[PDB]
Amino acid sequence: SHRKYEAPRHGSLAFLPRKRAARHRGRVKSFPKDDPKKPVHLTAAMGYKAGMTTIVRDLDRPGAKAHKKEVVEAVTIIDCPPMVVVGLVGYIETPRGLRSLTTVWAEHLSDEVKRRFYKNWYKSKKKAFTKYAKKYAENNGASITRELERIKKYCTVVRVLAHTQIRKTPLKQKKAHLMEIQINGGSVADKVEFGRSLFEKPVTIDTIFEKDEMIDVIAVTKGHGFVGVTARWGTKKLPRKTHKGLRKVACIGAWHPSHVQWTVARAGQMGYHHRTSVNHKIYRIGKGDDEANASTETDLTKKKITPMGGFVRYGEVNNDYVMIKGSVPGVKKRIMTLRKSLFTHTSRKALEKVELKWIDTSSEFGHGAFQTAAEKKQFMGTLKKDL
Amino acid sequence: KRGAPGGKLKMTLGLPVGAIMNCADNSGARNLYIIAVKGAGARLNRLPAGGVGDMVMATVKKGKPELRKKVHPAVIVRQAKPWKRFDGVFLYFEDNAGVIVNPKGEMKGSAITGPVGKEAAELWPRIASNAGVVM
Amino acid sequence: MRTYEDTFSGQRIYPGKGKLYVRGDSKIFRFQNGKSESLFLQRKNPRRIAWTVLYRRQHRK
RNA sequence: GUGAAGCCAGAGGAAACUCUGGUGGAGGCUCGCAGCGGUUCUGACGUGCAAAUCGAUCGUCAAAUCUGAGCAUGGGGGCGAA
RNA sequence: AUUAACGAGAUUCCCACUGUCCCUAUCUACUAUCUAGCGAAACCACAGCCAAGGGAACGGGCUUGGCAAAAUCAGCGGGGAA
RNA sequence: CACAGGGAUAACUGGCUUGUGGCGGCCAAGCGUUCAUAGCGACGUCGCUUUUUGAUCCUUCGAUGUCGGCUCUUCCUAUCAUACCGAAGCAGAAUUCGGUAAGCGUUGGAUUGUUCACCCACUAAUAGGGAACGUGAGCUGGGUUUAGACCGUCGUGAGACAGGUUAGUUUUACCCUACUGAUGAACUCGUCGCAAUGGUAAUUCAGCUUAGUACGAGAGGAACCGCUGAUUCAGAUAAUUGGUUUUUGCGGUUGUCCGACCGGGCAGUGCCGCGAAGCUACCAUCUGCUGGAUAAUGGCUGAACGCCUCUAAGUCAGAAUCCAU
Ligand SMILES: [K+]
Ligand SMILES: [K+]
Ligand SMILES: [K+]
Ligand SMILES: [K+]
Ligand SMILES: [K+]
Ligand SMILES: [K+]
Ligand SMILES: [K+]
Ligand SMILES: [K+]
Ligand SMILES: [K+]
Ligand SMILES: [K+]
Ligand SMILES: [K+]
Ligand SMILES: [K+]
Ligand SMILES: [K+]
Ligand SMILES: [K+]
Ligand SMILES: [K+]
Ligand SMILES: [K+]
Ligand SMILES: [K+]
Ligand SMILES: [K+]
Ligand SMILES: [K+]
Ligand SMILES: [K+]
Ligand SMILES: [K+]
Ligand SMILES: [K+]
Ligand SMILES: [K+]
Ligand SMILES: [K+]
Ligand SMILES: [K+]
Ligand SMILES: [K+]
Ligand SMILES: [K+]
Ligand SMILES: [K+]
Ligand SMILES: [K+]
Ligand SMILES: [K+]
Ligand SMILES: [K+]
Ligand SMILES: [K+]
Ligand SMILES: [K+]
Ligand SMILES: [K+]
Ligand SMILES: [Mg+2]
Ligand SMILES: [Mg+2]
Ligand SMILES: [Mg+2]
Ligand SMILES: [Mg+2]
Ligand SMILES: [Mg+2]
Ligand SMILES: [Mg+2]
Ligand SMILES: [Mg+2]
Ligand SMILES: [Mg+2]
Ligand SMILES: [Mg+2]
Ligand SMILES: [Mg+2]
Ligand SMILES: [Mg+2]
Ligand SMILES: [Mg+2]
Ligand SMILES: [Mg+2]
Ligand SMILES: [Mg+2]
Ligand SMILES: [Mg+2]
Ligand SMILES: [Mg+2]
Ligand SMILES: [Mg+2]
Ligand SMILES: [Mg+2]
Ligand SMILES: [Mg+2]
Ligand SMILES: [Mg+2]
Ligand SMILES: [Mg+2]
Ligand SMILES: [Mg+2]
Ligand SMILES: [Mg+2]
Ligand SMILES: [Mg+2]
Ligand SMILES: [Mg+2]
Ligand SMILES: [Mg+2]
Ligand SMILES: [Mg+2]
Ligand SMILES: [Mg+2]
Ligand SMILES: [Mg+2]
Ligand SMILES: [Mg+2]
Ligand SMILES: [Mg+2]
Ligand SMILES: [Mg+2]
Ligand SMILES: [Mg+2]
Ligand SMILES: [Mg+2]
Ligand SMILES: [Mg+2]
Ligand SMILES: [Mg+2]
Ligand SMILES: [Mg+2]
Ligand SMILES: [Mg+2]
Repeated sequence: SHRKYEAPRHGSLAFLPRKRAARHRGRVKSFPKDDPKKPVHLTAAMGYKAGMTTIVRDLDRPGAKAHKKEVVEAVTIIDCPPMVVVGLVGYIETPRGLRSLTTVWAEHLSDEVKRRFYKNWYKSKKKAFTKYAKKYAENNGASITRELERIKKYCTVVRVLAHTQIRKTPLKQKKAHLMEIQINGGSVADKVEFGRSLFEKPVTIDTIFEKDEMIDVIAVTKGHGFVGVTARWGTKKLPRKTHKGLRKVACIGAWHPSHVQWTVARAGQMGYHHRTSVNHKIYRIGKGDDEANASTETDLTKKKITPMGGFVRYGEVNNDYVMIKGSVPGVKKRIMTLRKSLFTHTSRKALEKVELKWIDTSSEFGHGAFQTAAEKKQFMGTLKKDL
Repeated sequence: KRGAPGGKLKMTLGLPVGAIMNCADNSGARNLYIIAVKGAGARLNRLPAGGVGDMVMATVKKGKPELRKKVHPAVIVRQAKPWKRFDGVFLYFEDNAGVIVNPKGEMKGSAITGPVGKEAAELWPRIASNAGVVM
Repeated sequence: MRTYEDTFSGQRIYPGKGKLYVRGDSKIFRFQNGKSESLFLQRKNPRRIAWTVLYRRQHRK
């Protein structure tokens, strides 16, 4: 007979296989569609997650209740040292999908990248690209220019190979991360010319993104272990006097379908899934050589973005950084992937220009009360330590 | 039309059905006992609940015998559950209290004892006139 | 954007921190953390708590 | 813990008698430890430590209370506050 | 027919109280879990992926289709008309 | 209370039937101010369904756990609400009849063991059903239905009552499959990619303006675009607020022990105040896209049928539907 009262199902079937992700680094499954009438440009970058903080600004939204008043919002900080371009790839269209036919590298590669191709680097002979490099010194590199001409003639999608400089962060890891970044722009000949001219050169994040732009963040979520149904799916707890456990589901299916079905909630692994969160607005792109990259027009204090005592379980942000409104998936120290938007925005909430007024820099290791070390000393006075 | 304020912003709700709050006007009632909330949706096993500034159906349990055994509309004016606004400040009062109104929104009494929250004053102009210290 | 001062201990308050309390007689109190609020509600005297501003300025320290 | 008869002293009234303060230590009286018992969790365990046990919460506790040894009643018979 | 006192006897309301509930979160010890040593029992025609059909009128095996790739670990309570 | 048996024979599911229950049609006397058919349908008559109850006795008596609630998933359409439409005895507002449509929802409580029912209140709405009358090695045990006990009626009596009442033990998974997750032999070891197939997600309301306007003698009284919020659902996150305390971190304090002070042990964490880190809450914060082909319906050109006709050849628009991103 029918269920006595109505209620929606617990959870969504769209994120259905609740398994661990295949790869630790996030994966870009689609790129924005190309327009040949625009100048050549990149479409993605990568960085590392530092933490969160608080800001204050005044809203601009006619008709709203908080119009022309101050608001408090939470933000996220991403540490983004520049990337180095190493090579490019070409793709062609087939009745079975896209496939790659060539890839051409640069002459010199750093030890950061070469560690990626090894699992015991400390005792190897480190010969990863030794024979490939000699192709540049033979016949004026005719074999290198032959492959470039092939891409100009047959390929219709061009992507670049780039890696992070992980030695500029406080992380203990020495092995860099590598990915492919598509080039959207004018012509296939233009894409190859632009891509090759960037060989073994650094690229800064301010040349890719800008302020007041909506972007997407791709990463793997925080991991929990083996988890029961109550927390994994959100089912009602059973009464207090239930024998043999009360954190379960009471009925896992009717009689005659005669199998446990795929739509019932059961205990298993939770967390560490691949996710793609969209529509995050960029508030600030700060430079690493600026000594006042956390100061505004109405707040003239000379200070940087790092809180007093440093970010917890992370070091200090000594490089360029991007400030994003809200939250993103992933724990601290984890590699983030930033991608341009696939959507069109006309909402008057995504077209707003943001001007900041104050940025919190107090300690997050406790109930911090001062913004700078000088201010704390001025308030307290003189201590026995100062002699 | 059904009486529930238009344009109210999201806030923490501290008073579910079955709670008794104080009466804060001179109508003769002492306490109010909540039986419904004027905007609640539908969900299995979820009690309706309200906060500062929204209409409620209630009965009086102590007061003049002319007001007992009846159902009156009412508006909540202060609550003891902390909550925040868009300026990021968490605030809370010392007790829970409300006043008696009619479906159109006019107050039955004429005076209010104690402070009231800003949400109640902004949404119901009649309560604003009789209020003293606001927030 | 402005700062406030803790009513019980005098510590500085920046936006978003602490809480605001409105008592039954329409008096407003502000606190910076949970240590101040708990001692106030226990009805301690700030002039006998050695780390408060009131205690320090009274003893001339 | 409570405080029955009997006994001492003082006060009131014409008498018959009445009031107050002590002393005394009765009751199949009462709170509660050991023993004796077994209300609930319809708790633990339920191929158990255990063919009836374990834990917390409970009933009675100076008398129709608890208990050892010796002796008597034997199957259509015994014994039974049933 | 009434009835003071008494009751681990059945029932209705009130004050206080609380995670019984809105709505669920967190901590500690012993397990489970992995290892060394030691080491049983219940049960068992043969076995073990489905949809429909007909059939002793609800098939694991038959007929027509869907399909179908070694050896394995932690849980689970739909079926085996267990 | 006992034994030998019986599915040759009742009490539950399943199977054939459909009287009875439920639902849908045909004709046209009549109602409807005139006017059979806007909305209805007397006398008659044809069907459908298996969520009622009967009729039968095919399977099970060397046993298939017998009411109701709680929890959870999916399916049907005979559509309560939501999308887009046709009709009126449709001026506007409110209503009534009909089509495509099951994508998305369909509640908080007082009394009763209840299924069923009846009230109070919110809401866009508080539709009807199946899955062994779904679901006891998932719970519960209030009822019914063993043994103790009381009452009424009945019986000389032992005892009876689909009459009332009170107390009454809910066992086992370590095997196979199914399901949720996790490793892995064979073709050298790695880095970067493609995408067959499988899954799929959003939902409803309010305020301002249009506007006291259209319509209407008056009383009354809309809608499209535009702006800002909120309900139910989903995926994350911990700057801030709150909860948690073996940080046994600092402080206070009782009993006892180390002769006193200092510094400590024990009372399975002696007890109390504050308490970082980690976990965590619509008790906190962030985020949720647009292409194609169509159904109902309204049209274009246009014969059959020298006129007419959305259709027969050809063709336009088009829904919360369908297939993709
Ligand atoms: K059911
Ligand atoms: K901070
Ligand atoms: K409701
Ligand atoms: K005595
Ligand atoms: K005792
Ligand atoms: K005998
Ligand atoms: K008794
Ligand atoms: K086990
Ligand atoms: K072992
Ligand atoms: K069959
Ligand atoms: K055969
Ligand atoms: K038999
Ligand atoms: K037979
Ligand atoms: K019939
Ligand atoms: K039937
Ligand atoms: K039947
Ligand atoms: K039968
Ligand atoms: K039988
Ligand atoms: K119920
Ligand atoms: K059955
Ligand atoms: K049942
Ligand atoms: K009974
Ligand atoms: K009993
Ligand atoms: K099993
Ligand atoms: K599909
Ligand atoms: K999709
Ligand atoms: K959550
Ligand atoms: K934290
Ligand atoms: K904490
Ligand atoms: K503690
Ligand atoms: K201790
Ligand atoms: K939340
Ligand atoms: K048509
Ligand atoms: K079309
Ligand atoms: Mg239903
Ligand atoms: Mg039990
Ligand atoms: Mg912190
Ligand atoms: Mg319920
Ligand atoms: Mg006694
Ligand atoms: Mg006693
Ligand atoms: Mg038990
Ligand atoms: Mg067991
Ligand atoms: Mg089958
Ligand atoms: Mg059949
Ligand atoms: Mg079989
Ligand atoms: Mg076959
Ligand atoms: Mg089990
Ligand atoms: Mg089973
Ligand atoms: Mg037999
Ligand atoms: Mg038979
Ligand atoms: Mg009939
Ligand atoms: Mg007529
Ligand atoms: Mg008829
Ligand atoms: Mg059998
Ligand atoms: Mg069975
Ligand atoms: Mg059996
Ligand atoms: Mg239909
Ligand atoms: Mg309809
Ligand atoms: Mg209830
Ligand atoms: Mg049936
Ligand atoms: Mg059943
Ligand atoms: Mg079962
Ligand atoms: Mg019973
Ligand atoms: Mg009996
Ligand atoms: Mg008897
Ligand atoms: Mg008689
Ligand atoms: Mg059982
Ligand atoms: Mg697909
Ligand atoms: Mg006019
Ligand atoms: Mg805290
Ligand atoms: Mg001591
Ligand atoms: Mg024509």
